[PDB]
Amino acid sequence: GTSKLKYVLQDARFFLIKSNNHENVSLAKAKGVWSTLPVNEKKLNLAFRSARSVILIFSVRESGKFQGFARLSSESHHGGSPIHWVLPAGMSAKMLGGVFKIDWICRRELPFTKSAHLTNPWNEHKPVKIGRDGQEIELECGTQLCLLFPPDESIDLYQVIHKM
Ligand SMILES: CNc1nc(Cl)nc2c1ncn2CC1CCCCC1
Repeated sequence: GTSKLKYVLQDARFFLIKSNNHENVSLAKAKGVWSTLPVNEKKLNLAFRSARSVILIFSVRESGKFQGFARLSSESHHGGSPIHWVLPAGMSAKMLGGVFKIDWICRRELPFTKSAHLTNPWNEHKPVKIGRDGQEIELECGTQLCLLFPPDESIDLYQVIHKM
């Protein structure tokens, strides 16, 4: 069902994560971690303290799709087990240094064609697929976007709920 999902998304905040490659999203799915540039790192740390759930919605550049969504379970932390991110051009490991822990809610894809009816008030009401890495998605748009993803029956939201 979708009832526990709706509960997790209640009063949540939503951010679009744009990854330059599939490898880092796969690593994030395997390890439950994400790192972003310092500007977005600061925003996400602020958001984590402000809301019951902060949801990252992932999209790989040029894929035409979202690859799933996850809930922040921590603020960023430095000095843990290093993450072997594939670094884009001009990108260094220092600027990906803070690691957030995340719990995946959905690891399934959603093509942009299915979200064409959703616009984001915080990005000039452009289609929600449009946005730079870190763009915040307004509550109603973000909730409806997450509800469009195919259910991920491999995930049990019970433990996620027991962290809010
Ligand atoms: C593990 N984190 C990331 N991995 C990858 Cl491949 N791309 C990312 C990541 N965070 C943001 N982006 C997109 C930006 C776009 C501007 C230039 C630098 C990259």
